[PDB]
Amino acid sequence: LDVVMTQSPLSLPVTPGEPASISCRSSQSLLHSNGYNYLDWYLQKPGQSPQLLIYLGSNRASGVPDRFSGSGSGTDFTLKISRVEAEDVGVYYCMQGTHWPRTFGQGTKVEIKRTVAAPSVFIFPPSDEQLKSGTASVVCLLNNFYPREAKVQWKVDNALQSGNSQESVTEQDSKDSTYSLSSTLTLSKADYEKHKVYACEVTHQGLSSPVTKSFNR
Amino acid sequence: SALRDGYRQAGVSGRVRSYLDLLAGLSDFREHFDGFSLDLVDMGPGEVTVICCAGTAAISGPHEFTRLAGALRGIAPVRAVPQPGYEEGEPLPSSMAAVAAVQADAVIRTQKPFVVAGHSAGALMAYALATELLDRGHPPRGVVLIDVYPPGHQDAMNAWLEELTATLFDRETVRMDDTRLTALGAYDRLTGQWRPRETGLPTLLVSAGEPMGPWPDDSWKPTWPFEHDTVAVPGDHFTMVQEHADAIARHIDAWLG
Amino acid sequence: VQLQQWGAGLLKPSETLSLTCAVYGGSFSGYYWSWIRQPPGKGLEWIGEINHSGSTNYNPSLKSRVTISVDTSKNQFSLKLSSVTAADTAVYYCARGLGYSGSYYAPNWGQGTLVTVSSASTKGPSVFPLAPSSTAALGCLVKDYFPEPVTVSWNSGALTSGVHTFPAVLQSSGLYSLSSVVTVPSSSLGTQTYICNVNHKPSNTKVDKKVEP
Ligand SMILES: [Cl-]
Repeated sequence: LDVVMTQSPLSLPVTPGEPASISCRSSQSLLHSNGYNYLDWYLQKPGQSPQLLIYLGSNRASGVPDRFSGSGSGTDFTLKISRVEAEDVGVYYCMQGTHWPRTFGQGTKVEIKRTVAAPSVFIFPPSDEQLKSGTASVVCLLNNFYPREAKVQWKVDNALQSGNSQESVTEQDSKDSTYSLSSTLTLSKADYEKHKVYACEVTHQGLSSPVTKSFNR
Repeated sequence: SALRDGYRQAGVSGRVRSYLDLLAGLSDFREHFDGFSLDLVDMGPGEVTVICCAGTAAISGPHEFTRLAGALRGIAPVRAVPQPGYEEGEPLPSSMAAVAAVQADAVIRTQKPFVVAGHSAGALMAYALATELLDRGHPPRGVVLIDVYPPGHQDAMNAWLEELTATLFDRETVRMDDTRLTALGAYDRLTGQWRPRETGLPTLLVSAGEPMGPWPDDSWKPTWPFEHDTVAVPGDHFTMVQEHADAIARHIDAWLG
Repeated sequence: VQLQQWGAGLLKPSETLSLTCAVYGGSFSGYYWSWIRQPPGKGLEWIGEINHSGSTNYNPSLKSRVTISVDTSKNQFSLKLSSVTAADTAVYYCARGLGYSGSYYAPNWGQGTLVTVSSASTKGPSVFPLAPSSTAALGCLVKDYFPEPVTVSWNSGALTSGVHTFPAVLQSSGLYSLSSVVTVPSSSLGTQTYICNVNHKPSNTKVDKKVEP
């Protein structure tokens, strides 16, 4: 029967320069006759493959800065970063090596609690080339903001839209800790040319009042 | 010293294989033999002598059998074959043939029946010595191979090089000086190239009961390609012959009658 | 010291997945070599591993359909997974010696190939400009491709500052869309060409689109 690795907390927001600790508890002991614990920690930074940070419970892989260190034995283990930096955003996994199959914890995501930054907003009409297709994509861009919570609302000739937009959010940047977001309003051409004013309204914590960008045609 | 420190660092950084290659490379700047001679060291009642071939690890030598000689008192006298080159001044052998020759010489010039014994890579040296002795007309009554991993059957040992290397520094009974460390490199290359020949000699495999590291199944155990009996003793790769030397002595007694 | 990974990214159900990893920089003979997978949005599942002699350890949940092979002659090892279904859609990574000792100098994992299982056939993307209006933002809209992934760069990689390439969205049509945006000085919109380079390996297509006012 396979080892089950439980990670806690599954989501961990830390103000930079504070410390942070991630715990993992196995369902069988990762301690071996010979004394070692076969527990690894991996960091998957945004857009990258997992990379080894801690091996054999407490040893640091090459190139791993000394703010990282692990501890534990047997059934529970913790990873600790002393002075959390922007570069440390990502998902941390533990994995056990004493048994086969190798098994992973669920992963815990570390978000850097930075200062509030309001989004810059930009709106883009569909291109004439796309209209030849029968479809209009209208795109609203929220750039470099914090925190992640943000509501984007489409208004076509002042009719609020719903169910015809999809958003996408970057991961937290690794240098300045912000997010960016796109919202896309997809219309048929016929419906696009049936109206005049296209607006997206953005409500964020860094905006004293909601911000509207809009265009005509 | 520098070599010893590099060996330590090789173990914690996962680079033992390439450090062993460096030690082998250095050892090619010592002098070698292929009229050199050596002498067994006596370690008691018994009809058949148990002759021990020193291991080839950097801490190896006649002293590593002290506890099994003691446990064999009343069962068999115990003599020990040193591996030439682990003591300062001694040349290194140009081949497995070169060391079996001078070792076979010393056994024949001082024996009266006997068996040949070895631990780990020592086991491979012991079987080469017995092969050479049977070829020369003075064959032992048998061979006892204690945790032998013949070439091609060492996947476990390679995956545990960090565990084993750190364990060798805990149990450093003679300090690993430069003469020892290069000899380790030179013998490690020789036994890697060597291949046992079938001999028909009665063979006892003494396997450890405990792995030195994680492993998914039983395939971590010692292996031997020719027919043999197998017995297990408590302990791991290291303790089986020291803290548990008495368990092995009893199996050797039973196997001798 | 380095791992390179390749293999087909789209396959119909019941077919056989086939991936290969090449190890560059020696040290092939001392370690077991692993395959791992990560379905979209989820965690990591260990598949199995092989050493140079061809000895093999498998994950019991996959042992019936999995085969890992090694070619020591090329320092390459391969993964095949048969009778494939939608639950096999994932990113697949290769790696060295997961969970063993000796890993201080472990190489980075392969960059991972996304494998999608579906009966829908490949479609290359349409690329439309997000024109700068009247610090300025401009971008490319990469519309209606299948499967993932497309990659985007700007000016052949010579422009990385300010670039945001969003995660693709799956639309109701079954096709994917994403956008890549960059903020640039509003004064440069005359004196600087901006071209977005879209690569869609699954359809063997690359598109370059010049974005201008
Ligand atoms: Cl280093």
